[PDB]
Amino acid sequence: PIVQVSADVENKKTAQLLHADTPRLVTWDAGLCTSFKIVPIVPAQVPQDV
Amino acid sequence: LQQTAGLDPSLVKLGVQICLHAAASSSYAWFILKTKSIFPQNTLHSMYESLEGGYCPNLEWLEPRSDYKFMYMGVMPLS
Amino acid sequence: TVIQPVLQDISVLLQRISPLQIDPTIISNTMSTVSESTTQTLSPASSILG
Amino acid sequence: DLSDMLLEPLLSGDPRMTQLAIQYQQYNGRTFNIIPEMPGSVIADCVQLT
Repeated sequence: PIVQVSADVENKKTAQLLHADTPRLVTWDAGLCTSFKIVPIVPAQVPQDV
Repeated sequence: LQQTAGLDPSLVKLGVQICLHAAASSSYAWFILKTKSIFPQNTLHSMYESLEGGYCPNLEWLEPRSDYKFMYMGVMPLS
Repeated sequence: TVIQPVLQDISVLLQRISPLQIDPTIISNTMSTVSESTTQTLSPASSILG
Repeated sequence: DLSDMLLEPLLSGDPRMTQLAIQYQQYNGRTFNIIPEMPGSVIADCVQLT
């Protein structure tokens, strides 16, 4: 039996069973907690004649 | 040795280079003595830096260890 | 000899007009078996795949 | 930040009616089921909120 399946080359599934990737949960942000910005579209009329 | 043990000619060329350098020095014997460890230090002592696989025998040291009694078990896949 | 060409041509026409696509890799994915030749006995999955 | 398989056992086949269960059955015909009651999920709630 041992000359059957027992072998060194390991596929992905057995690797996952033995070693699964660990997700990275804790992450920190030091900036501003925002996702919307205000952008100019047309430059202001300056200087003007009035 | 190259013709009898099937050595790689590339390594034999390096050995010949070492011999020639030894000859071109002030003292052949002194040079050989001072440089005797290039091949070990560069192949045996720096081997398997990144390992992929293979087999390693499973041996057991029985008691009394004074008796030097070892028994063979089998192979363990490497990692 | 007379009847063969029409059958063959109609078969090609259907093959070139139907939206169906035949992908044998679906069977391999569903089996999801990692075959290796060093087996005196054959597993049913390898047998059916062969 | 994952590299290995995720959801792949479920990507085999049709995902529109997925469910998780397991069972085993004795010789005399008695069967035992286990249906894990799905807990909550912050990601699903948050994506529905957005």
